[PDB]
Amino acid sequence: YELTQPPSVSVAPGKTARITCGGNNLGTKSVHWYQQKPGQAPVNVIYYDSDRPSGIPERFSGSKSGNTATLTISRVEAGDEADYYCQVWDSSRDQCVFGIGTKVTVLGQPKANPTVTLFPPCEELQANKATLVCLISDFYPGAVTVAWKADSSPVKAGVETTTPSKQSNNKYAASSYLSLTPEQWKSHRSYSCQVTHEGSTVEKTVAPTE
Amino acid sequence: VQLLESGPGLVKPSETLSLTCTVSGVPISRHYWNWIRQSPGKGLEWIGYIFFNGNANYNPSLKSRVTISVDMSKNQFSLTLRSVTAADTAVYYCVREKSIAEEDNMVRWFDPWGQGTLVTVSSASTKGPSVFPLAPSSKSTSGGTAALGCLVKDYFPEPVTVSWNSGALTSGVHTFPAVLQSSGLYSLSSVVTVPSSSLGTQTYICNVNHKPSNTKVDKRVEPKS
Repeated sequence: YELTQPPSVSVAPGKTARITCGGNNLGTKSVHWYQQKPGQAPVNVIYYDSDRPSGIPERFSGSKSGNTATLTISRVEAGDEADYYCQVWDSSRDQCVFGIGTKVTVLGQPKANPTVTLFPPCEELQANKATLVCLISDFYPGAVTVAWKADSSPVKAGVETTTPSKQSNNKYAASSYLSLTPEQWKSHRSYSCQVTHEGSTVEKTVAPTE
Repeated sequence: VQLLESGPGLVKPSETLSLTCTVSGVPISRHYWNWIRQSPGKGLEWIGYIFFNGNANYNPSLKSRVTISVDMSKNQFSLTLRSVTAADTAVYYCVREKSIAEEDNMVRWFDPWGQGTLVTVSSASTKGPSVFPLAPSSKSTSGGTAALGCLVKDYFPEPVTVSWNSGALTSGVHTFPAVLQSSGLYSLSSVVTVPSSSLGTQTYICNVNHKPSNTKVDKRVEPKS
């Protein structure tokens, strides 16, 4: 037995999200739905086709056709972004079956400009390493570019940048790291992290001084 | 009802993965208990169920390698998965099965779920982290807010968890995805954004746990200011 789910569903804030699950004679099987937010364990949000667990907002409702099940999220909030999984039990084989999951993305949230913080290495130098850390906080949409400079020269070697991660307040964060030797760190008068977001740039500069 | 997974985060290829779930709030004899896993970036995969009278069934793909069992005296149930390979790297969830006795078909679903345990199958050895403060510098405050953080370097396998002030500080906290380095070790950062006025009157401590290596670090982050 197999459960079909769309891979992606995009919905504007305040609108209604519909996640469909299709399977053979689904009409004769009870269907259950789980929400998995980033970095968290799943949570049951609908069981027995349409029953809502205690503590689950009434914005979540479950319905059933003969061949499909639908999880409907009304008045969607940014916090409802998650992967949603349908589940049934195949009584013939005594097997649990999950759908492949649907990623719900809430698009068109309001623009939010990043806050940039640059941390110089201090105690790390004594471990014979030097990592400059450039933290990029509280931005939307979740797309940034980072450029590093030593004095005025661009630096690409030793740079690693994470993919923007969603924060608990539904904005994005990202981090970028520049790896230097301790002697290299002391050999320049300044370093800069330049973050480009939505056509605007923020630049932070730090000088050796521990 | 609370479910608490436990067990090694690292298993060598061809060895046996063993995990245990400790159940509190209900008798282990009252419910069917299931294991689920999720390979990183992938969907949920059912492993099997157990009931204390011995009733069990399993994913047919896993049936020849897997056993689930109950320990009545400790209110625990366990997963045993033999001859593991990298295909078994996954987050493993213990769950309580709920059911409604409707005669025609089976009404069986999962609530609640444990937090999950990441098990990495690898011949590489465990490596504990080194933690460095990301201290607010003399120039790093941004208006009315200040960020500070902890850099957690060079550990294996995942995960590390970071809390702040023993969990009393949660607003503005963000722990980033770990970076897998060319060395094969992971590093990550954790930050918290706080009112700039609090740097002069509030202690900030990042609590770093790396269970695979049994390492705990409580690192004070002292503003330079």
